[PDB]
Amino acid sequence: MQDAFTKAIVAADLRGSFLSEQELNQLTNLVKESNKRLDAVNAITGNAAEIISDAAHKLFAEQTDLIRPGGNAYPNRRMAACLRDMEIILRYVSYALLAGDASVLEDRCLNGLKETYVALGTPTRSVARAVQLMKETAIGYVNSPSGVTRGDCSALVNEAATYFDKAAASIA
Amino acid sequence: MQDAFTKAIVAADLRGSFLSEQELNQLTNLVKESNKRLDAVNAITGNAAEIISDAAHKLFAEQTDLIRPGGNAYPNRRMAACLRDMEIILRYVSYALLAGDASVLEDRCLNGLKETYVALGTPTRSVARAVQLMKETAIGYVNSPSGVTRGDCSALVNEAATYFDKAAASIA
Amino acid sequence: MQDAFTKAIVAADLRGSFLSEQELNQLTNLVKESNKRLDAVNAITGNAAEIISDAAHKLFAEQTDLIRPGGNAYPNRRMAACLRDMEIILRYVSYALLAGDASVLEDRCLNGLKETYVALGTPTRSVARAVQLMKETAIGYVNSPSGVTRGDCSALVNEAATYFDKAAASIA
Amino acid sequence: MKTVITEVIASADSQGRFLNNTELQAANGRFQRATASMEAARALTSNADSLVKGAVQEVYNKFPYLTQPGQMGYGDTNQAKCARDISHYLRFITYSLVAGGTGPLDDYIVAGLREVNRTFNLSPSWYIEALKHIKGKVGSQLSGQPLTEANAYIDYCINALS
Amino acid sequence: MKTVITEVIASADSQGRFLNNTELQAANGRFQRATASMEAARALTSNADSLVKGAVQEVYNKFPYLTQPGQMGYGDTNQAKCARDISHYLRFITYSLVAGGTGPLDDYIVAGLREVNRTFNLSPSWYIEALKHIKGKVGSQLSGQPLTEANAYIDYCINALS
Amino acid sequence: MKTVITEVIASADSQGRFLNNTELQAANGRFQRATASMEAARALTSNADSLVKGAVQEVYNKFPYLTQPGQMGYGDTNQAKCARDISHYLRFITYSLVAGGTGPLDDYIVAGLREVNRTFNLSPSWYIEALKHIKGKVGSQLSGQPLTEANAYIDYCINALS
Amino acid sequence: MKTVITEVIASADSQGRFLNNTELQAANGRFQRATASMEAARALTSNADSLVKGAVQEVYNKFPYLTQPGQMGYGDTNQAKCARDISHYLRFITYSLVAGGTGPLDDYIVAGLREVNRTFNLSPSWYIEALKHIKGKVGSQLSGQPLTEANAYIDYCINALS
Amino acid sequence: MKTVITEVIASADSQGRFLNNTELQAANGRFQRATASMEAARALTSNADSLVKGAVQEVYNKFPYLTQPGQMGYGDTNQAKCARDISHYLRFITYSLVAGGTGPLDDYIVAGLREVNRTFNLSPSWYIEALKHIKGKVGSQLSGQPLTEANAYIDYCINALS
Amino acid sequence: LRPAVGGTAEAAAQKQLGITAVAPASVVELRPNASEEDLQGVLRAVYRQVLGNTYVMESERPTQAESLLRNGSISVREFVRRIAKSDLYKERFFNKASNNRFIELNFKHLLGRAPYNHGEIQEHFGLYHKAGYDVEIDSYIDSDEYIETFGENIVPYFRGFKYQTNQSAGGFPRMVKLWGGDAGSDTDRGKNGQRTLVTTKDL
Ligand SMILES: *[C@H](C)[C@H]1/C(=C/c2[nH]c(/C=C3N=C(/C=C4\NC(=O)C(CC)=C4C)C(C)=C\3CCC(=O)O)c(CCC(=O)O)c2C)NC(=O)[C@@H]1C
Ligand SMILES: *[C@H](C)[C@H]1/C(=C/c2[nH]c(/C=C3N=C(/C=C4\NC(=O)C(CC)=C4C)C(C)=C\3CCC(=O)O)c(CCC(=O)O)c2C)NC(=O)[C@@H]1C
Ligand SMILES: *[C@H](C)[C@H]1/C(=C/c2[nH]c(/C=C3N=C(/C=C4\NC(=O)C(CC)=C4C)C(C)=C\3CCC(=O)O)c(CCC(=O)O)c2C)NC(=O)[C@@H]1C
Ligand SMILES: *[C@H](C)[C@H]1/C(=C/c2[nH]c(/C=C3N=C(/C=C4\NC(=O)C(CC)=C4C)C(C)=C\3CCC(=O)O)c(CCC(=O)O)c2C)NC(=O)[C@@H]1C
Ligand SMILES: *[C@H](C)[C@H]1/C(=C/c2[nH]c(/C=C3N=C(/C=C4\NC(=O)C(CC)=C4C)C(C)=C\3CCC(=O)O)c(CCC(=O)O)c2C)NC(=O)[C@@H]1C
Ligand SMILES: *[C@H](C)[C@H]1/C(=C/c2[nH]c(/C=C3N=C(/C=C4\NC(=O)C(CC)=C4C)C(C)=C\3CCC(=O)O)c(CCC(=O)O)c2C)NC(=O)[C@@H]1C
Ligand SMILES: *[C@H](C)[C@H]1/C(=C/c2[nH]c(/C=C3N=C(/C=C4\NC(=O)C(CC)=C4C)C(C)=C\3CCC(=O)O)c(CCC(=O)O)c2C)NC(=O)[C@@H]1C
Ligand SMILES: *[C@H](C)[C@H]1/C(=C/c2[nH]c(/C=C3N=C(/C=C4\NC(=O)C(CC)=C4C)C(C)=C\3CCC(=O)O)c(CCC(=O)O)c2C)NC(=O)[C@@H]1C
Ligand SMILES: *[C@H](C)[C@H]1/C(=C/c2[nH]c(/C=C3N=C(/C=C4\NC(=O)C(CC)=C4C)C(C)=C\3CCC(=O)O)c(CCC(=O)O)c2C)NC(=O)[C@@H]1C
Ligand SMILES: *[C@H](C)[C@H]1/C(=C/c2[nH]c(/C=C3N=C(/C=C4\NC(=O)C(CC)=C4C)C(C)=C\3CCC(=O)O)c(CCC(=O)O)c2C)NC(=O)[C@@H]1C
Ligand SMILES: *[C@H](C)[C@H]1/C(=C/c2[nH]c(/C=C3N=C(/C=C4\NC(=O)C(CC)=C4C)C(C)=C\3CCC(=O)O)c(CCC(=O)O)c2C)NC(=O)[C@@H]1C
Ligand SMILES: *[C@H](C)[C@H]1/C(=C/c2[nH]c(/C=C3N=C(/C=C4\NC(=O)C(CC)=C4C)C(C)=C\3CCC(=O)O)c(CCC(=O)O)c2C)NC(=O)[C@@H]1C
Repeated sequence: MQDAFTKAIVAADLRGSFLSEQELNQLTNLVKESNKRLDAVNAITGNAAEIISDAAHKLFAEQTDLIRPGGNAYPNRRMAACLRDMEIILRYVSYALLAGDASVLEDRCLNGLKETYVALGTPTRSVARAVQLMKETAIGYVNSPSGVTRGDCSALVNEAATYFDKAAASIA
Repeated sequence: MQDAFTKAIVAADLRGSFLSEQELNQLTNLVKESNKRLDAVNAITGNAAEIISDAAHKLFAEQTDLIRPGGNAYPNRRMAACLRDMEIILRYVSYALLAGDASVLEDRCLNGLKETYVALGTPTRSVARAVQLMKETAIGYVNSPSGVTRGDCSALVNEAATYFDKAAASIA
Repeated sequence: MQDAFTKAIVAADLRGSFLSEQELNQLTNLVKESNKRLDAVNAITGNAAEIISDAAHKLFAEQTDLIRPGGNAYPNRRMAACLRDMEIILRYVSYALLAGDASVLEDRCLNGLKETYVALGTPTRSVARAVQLMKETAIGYVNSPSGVTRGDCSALVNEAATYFDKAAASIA
Repeated sequence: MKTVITEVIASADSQGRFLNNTELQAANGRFQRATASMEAARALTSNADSLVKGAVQEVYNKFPYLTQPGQMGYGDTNQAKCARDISHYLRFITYSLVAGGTGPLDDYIVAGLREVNRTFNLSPSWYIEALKHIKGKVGSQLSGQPLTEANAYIDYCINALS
Repeated sequence: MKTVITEVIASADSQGRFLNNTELQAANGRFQRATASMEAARALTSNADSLVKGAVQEVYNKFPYLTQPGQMGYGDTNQAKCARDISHYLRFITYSLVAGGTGPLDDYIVAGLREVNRTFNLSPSWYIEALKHIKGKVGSQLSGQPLTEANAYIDYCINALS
Repeated sequence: MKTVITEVIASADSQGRFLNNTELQAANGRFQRATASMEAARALTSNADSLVKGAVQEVYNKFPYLTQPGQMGYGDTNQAKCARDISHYLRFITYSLVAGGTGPLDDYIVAGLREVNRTFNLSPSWYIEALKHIKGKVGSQLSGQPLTEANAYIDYCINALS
Repeated sequence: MKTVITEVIASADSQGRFLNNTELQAANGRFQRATASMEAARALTSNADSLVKGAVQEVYNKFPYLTQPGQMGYGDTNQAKCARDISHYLRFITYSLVAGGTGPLDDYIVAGLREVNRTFNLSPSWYIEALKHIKGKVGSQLSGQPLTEANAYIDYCINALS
Repeated sequence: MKTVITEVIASADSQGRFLNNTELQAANGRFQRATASMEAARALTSNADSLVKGAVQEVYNKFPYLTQPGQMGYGDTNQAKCARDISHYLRFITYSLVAGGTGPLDDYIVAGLREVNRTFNLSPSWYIEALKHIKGKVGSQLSGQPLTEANAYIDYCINALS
Repeated sequence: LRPAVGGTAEAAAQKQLGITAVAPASVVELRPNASEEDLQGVLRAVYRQVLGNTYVMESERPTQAESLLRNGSISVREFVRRIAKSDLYKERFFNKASNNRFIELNFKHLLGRAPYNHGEIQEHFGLYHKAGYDVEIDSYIDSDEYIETFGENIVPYFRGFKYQTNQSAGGFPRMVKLWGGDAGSDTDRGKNGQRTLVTTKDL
């Protein structure tokens, strides 16, 4: 697995050099913002069940066809599998946000996913829409945690957004 | 696994409809002929060793090549494998006849068989000829009265014939 | 597994009561001394290879029989196994010192160790002597760490001593 | 889907054996039951519209709060989803009657039921109340062995929800 | 021993589930067949001495050399062992009829048969000829579904020997 | 019980390795958090009697039907068991604060929760309403990092019920 | 690479669980230690040329024979490879300080070390001699918690060589 | 196939070792035996036509019934297949002598033998009688260590048939 | 020069315990382009390990499964999973036995070791009751322990009787209670039937 720190080391190793002061500076800034990052990871885990539920309700209102007979979310077995998938993707995005690197998301969740979905006949664009709906809910929780000290979390929100976006682009 | 009843249900489910009276009638007819069907399945099982033996004797008389050195049924290890395959195909045809649907034959026995034979260098056309020889023997046994109440079994015989034919066409 | 905190909770649960202020105070004291504890665990880990080596040298000088032909530490296969065992026991003592509770040592290392040794024909008293030799080396490292803030570590040293003593008493 | 016929075939295949009299006797038992099961299935199908309407109303009578605003029973979409769900239950019961196994019910309804109901906050008790209403009305419509067949598949659902 | 009843219970236990209508339908099939199976079993038991003696003589007619000196059929002990073996076959066939499965035959006769026959140099063809003789005589004694049951268990043995 | 300390030790043991700086850094994080966690735990313990009373009343206000006769809220024994259950929740939250992991909550409450609630027909929604009531009152009592710790353990329960 | 952060994520993934306060506490410990670890890493980087030169000379003083002709210390290529190897060790120590785990050292140096050293006939004692020299010089440069961090990673190497 | 050389290589490969003196000593045993084995193989090859003719006639003498009509010995096709089969046995015996193992016999004849013989109703006793005839004639042709080698491979076949 | 008084030979302990053939158990791997001789070796090894040195008559041999293994359609790991889900396995080890006895039988057969704690019993008994037999058997075959040790081509072998990394100390005495000897078996066909060798009291 990789994290932001580990990624910098691997680059420096290929050059065969001691980490540069510029590289060090980036890492120092990551440590400086680490408290905010921890708060963001907390927000997703604390609201995880709500995020998935809220997304699911929106998806099935948007796409009635999936829940009708012949749809990929019919019957109960398939609906259950769909909810499981959403939870897995959210788990890996939260992991990536703690790590500060999308590698864990790519290597464990995203690799092979499009091929699997095509074989199953699952509609990838709908899966991607579900990931976007989860993103909007999740980002809201990150943006509005209760009793956290007021500050600018914009960079962390953007980073979260990219991980969601990567997942969506891979899936579709 | 699937059977004739289960197949009708699956179709109705995709329509999201209660089974139609016409669909019900077809299934009722299957129940009406079920005693005859059970007799036919019994005939294959009861004469299974004879069916394979009779086929094998005819095959090796017809095609001297297979039993000569350099032939695919030489030496004893290969000949044993050949006899095993004949028994497996007959088993699955009998399963299909009880089910009333060819799926079990197609999903387990038939899938990938031609590719396997081609890789091995087994001659597929000979395998197909073996399945046709088995068919003629098996049909005779179902046709024989055998201390069973005499009736018209022609539809069951035709259905059995198709299952044999599917197997032969897949392999060929 | 169990640690000092976990042990207190389990007790209070059986009473079905909230942890009492006195019980809380005990836990607070463990947190207050936690830096010293971390330094002690570091001392064992940092000197682990030396601890085992110094013990082994002393053991084989004390008991020449083990290394003579027919001895339990003769030949190389047995000698290797002996050194492996010493390292395992040291590992578990270090685990227990971080936990602040002997349970991990008792549950995973100590239970069935004596039985194993008796079945093998390994002399348990010599194993116990090895654990005592390791203790003297280890405690020296804990008592004289390099660059650490000068303080009284005596309570932690006594705790380490007890874990070694438990192991010796079980084995013998 | 698990049916008597698929189960015997699957067993034989696992042992790598031809079907023997043991299997064929089981198969015969399915075909004898079939006449009662088909009669049940026809009655449930014929009265399915009325059965669903009464079942939904019973839920609203048993739990008056649901109908009040801000509750799951309130509003057309919610009420429509209720009628749809009860209809699903009936449909899979009739399928199971005709199939000669609980397999249709197991694959379509029972698998994943708990996870789905949790996520969508659907109470098992609503479904149970509707199925029990149906069971009472079916009892009026059917008698003897048809009734026994019907009751078994309705009871299977009730126990799975329970 | 494999019977319809043991097999359904075993399946349920493997799934860890209470027996459902699928299993009970199978069970009903066993209990209905039982009347025909019992009729067969009684008839085979009543004629068992005559069936065995004819069966043994048929083997000696089909293979005349066995009776000649220096051959497996020759001598009282050898001939006695023949009658014992055929009697075992009949006994396990009637047991299978009553049990409602091939399990009695499978556990007592079929397992180890090939190894035993090889070691003792007992030809499967002798047994098969005896069983075929029995099948002919049974056909005279029984008719319809009794006859069908009898023939199936005799055929199972013949295929296992083959 | 999962705590930071048990988890680092378990990892080391699984790899069969001595504890290293990686583990010790993790361990240091638990011991630094401990002061805020203890402060939360003391405050929850001090107001636990009042927290439980308000939480129980909130459930009855949120679901008025329960209080009516023939319902789970009705009667002294039922109401007593409510107060007992909420008390248990609080107790295991304070234990988790002191332990430095969710392990106490996981082993005592979360494991088996769904099966128990199903059998006894106890709604997850009642508990969730009570926990949310507590969360609001805790917010008044605590601030900053103590508050953050408290909120995390309350949230864990809410998600487990959800 | 094993770091505090990767290890907590790996544990969570193995259980298939969301990250909880237990994991986040561990993570907090890594980020707090980072200030001391960075200070160590900067000091080792600044004095890396001097540290390596002295370390190589110390090995030649501790084992005078190496420098004599026909010995592995003798000759420019051999001496150059010495300086390269000590430099590698220092580089991976600074990487481990910044990464917040022993993982950089484990993946690049420790895995395969024994096999490589055997084949190329490189004594662990020469490396250990150099590392111990470095440890003494670092002790002059750093104090307190920075020093403790530095010492831990040099000690890890020494134990792995031992 | 199985030979001394393949077996030593297989053992070494399983342990993942280079071949040692232990293996090479075994190999030397095979190469020394080769002179006797070759002499046997040449003698069996020279008399193979006569050996087969006598062997087939012996079978007909030992079991006179086979020659009678409606029996396996009767007819040109049947008699030709007999001579073919015995010839195969000789060919695989000479191959085994040259190979320095029973592997040629094992792969061509012994594998699948029982199943083939069952299906085609070929008695092991006919083959055994032919092999024993050959063994007697070989004894006249060969002496000493050649004879020992020959006898071992003929005996291997006899035991496999038995 | 003088020998040790006690003076056992290396291997003495193994000799005394009767674990001399299994303490360092030989490892059999199915290799690519395997000969027929080589495949038969693997099958023997599988039946011995997975069925607990119980006899398998020729009627019971799977045959179709072996067809796949010979083809390369399945791996040794898949073959082992088919045998464990088969009625050959179920009849011996599952139908007569209790869960407690079944679980420890599975560890010995599939993992090659004894159960390390009562938590392993708790986990596998829980799985069975929620998901039945096949899910249970899958757990052992689809476990990091399985996958790291045996992987795909290696037949399971006895790991107990030697120190394994996460082993508890109780692990070696427990393997001694599970091992009857070379001639031992885990056979249903006894006077007492299938009883628990490793009690809860032990765990
Ligand atoms: C929900 C948003 C949509 C949906 C989902 C859906 N998925 C499946 C089946 C599978 N999904 C996966 C995906 C994963 N498994 C993993 O381990 C990971 C991470 C690596 C993912 C994301 C897999 C492997 C399967 C196949 C096997 C299984 O079911 O577990 C289904 C079922 C497919 C079917 O029809 O049988 C469904 C329905 N489909 C929708 O309608 C939503 C838009
Ligand atoms: C961003 C998502 C929102 C936000 C974040 C924010 N957090 C802090 C301060 C702190 N965050 C924590 C929290 C933790 N540290 C840990 O170790 C853990 C897990 C055990 C957590 C959850 C801490 C300790 C602090 C510092 C002390 C404090 O409470 O202030 C800030 C303040 C500045 C900073 O950079 O730390 C901010 C801005 N605030 C928002 O408004 C966003 C919605
Ligand atoms: C007999 C009529 C013909 C014949 C057969 C033959 N088959 C093989 C080898 C294999 N055959 C199969 C086929 C199956 N395996 C299955 O499980 C199923 C059902 C799903 C079938 C039908 C397989 C997999 C093999 C390969 C593995 C094995 O050898 O057992 C051979 C052997 C070829 C070889 O060189 O190995 C033979 C000879 N050959 C003929 O000539 C007949 C016409
Ligand atoms: C068709 C292949 C041949 C044929 C069949 C035939 N069978 C019957 C009647 C019955 N057959 C059975 C047989 C079974 N029922 C079972 O439960 C089992 C397995 C345990 C078997 C094998 C039974 C019970 C009957 C009914 C009683 C009877 O003997 O009549 C008929 C008559 C019509 C009917 O469907 O009942 C016929 C025509 N007849 C032929 O001549 C074909 C060659
Ligand atoms: C060294 C101080 C002494 C010594 C040791 C020795 N041990 C063995 C063999 C084994 N040691 C163990 C012990 C453990 N297993 C566990 O689970 C634990 C902790 C949880 C331990 C410490 C085991 C299981 C074995 C058997 C497996 C194996 O041999 O690898 C031997 C070898 C005995 C033999 O003849 O094989 C020896 C020599 N012996 C001495 O002389 C010292 C006093
Ligand atoms: C006792 C074994 C010997 C000893 C220990 C000792 N340590 C300190 C102080 C500190 N110890 C550390 C070290 C760590 N904190 C961590 O997070 C880790 C692992 C990542 C370690 C190893 C720290 C941070 C401190 C405080 C800062 C400082 O350097 O002082 C003391 C002082 C008292 C105290 O712990 O508060 C002592 C006594 N020193 C001895 O004299 C014993 C022989
Ligand atoms: C009737 C007793 C109550 C009620 C029900 C209601 N149901 C839903 C939503 C769903 N119900 C199902 C059920 C099924 N879908 C299937 O595939 C099957 C098996 C074939 C069944 C039984 C599902 C999965 C959903 C959720 C997805 C969807 O909307 O289609 C709702 C809405 C749930 C929500 O809030 O999203 C309702 C309200 N309505 C009433 O009035 C009664 C209280
Ligand atoms: C009758 C067709 C021919 C014949 C038979 C005969 N049998 C034996 C010896 C054995 N027969 C059996 C068979 C069984 N034992 C069982 O337990 C069962 C299942 C319940 C059967 C059917 C066995 C095992 C033996 C060998 C050991 C024994 O003696 O009991 C012989 C004697 C062979 C010998 O030399 O041992 C004979 C001759 N006798 C005839 O004349 C017919 C040709
Ligand atoms: C309160 C919100 C509502 C309510 C509750 C109520 N609970 C029960 C029964 C049980 N509650 C539990 C819960 C726990 N037991 C534990 O061991 C733990 C973990 C430490 C918890 C959280 C259990 C197990 C039971 C069932 C068995 C028992 O009686 O102890 C009841 C009675 C249930 C019944 O069906 O009789 C009630 C009513 N009461 C109210 O008024 C609220 C609506
Ligand atoms: C210095 C203490 C002594 C010395 C050393 C010396 N080293 C080599 C060769 C190698 N050193 C390594 C070590 C590493 N390679 C890596 O990738 C890493 C991890 C990142 C390390 C630490 C390797 C693998 C080699 C061999 C390959 C190569 O030649 O590059 C040599 C030459 C080896 C030989 O056998 O000739 C020497 C001499 N030189 C001195 O003067 C000291 C005694
Ligand atoms: C001679 C002692 C008796 C006899 C023999 C006979 N054999 C067959 C048929 C087969 N013989 C074999 C044997 C082999 N095939 C091989 O590949 C090998 C190894 C390389 C051997 C030894 C086989 C497989 C057959 C069956 C297929 C075929 O016909 O080739 C028969 C005909 C069997 C039948 O009934 O179809 C006969 C008669 N003939 C005699 O006169 C003796 C009694
Ligand atoms: C309920 C009426 C009483 C009760 C039950 C109880 N049981 C356990 C634990 C176990 N129970 C079993 C039982 C079985 N093993 C089998 O093989 C079978 C038949 C197939 C059964 C029924 C087992 C194996 C366990 C231990 C493993 C496990 O816990 O999963 C407990 C838990 C006790 C504990 O401390 O672990 C309990 C509570 N206890 C009561 O108080 C009731 C009166």
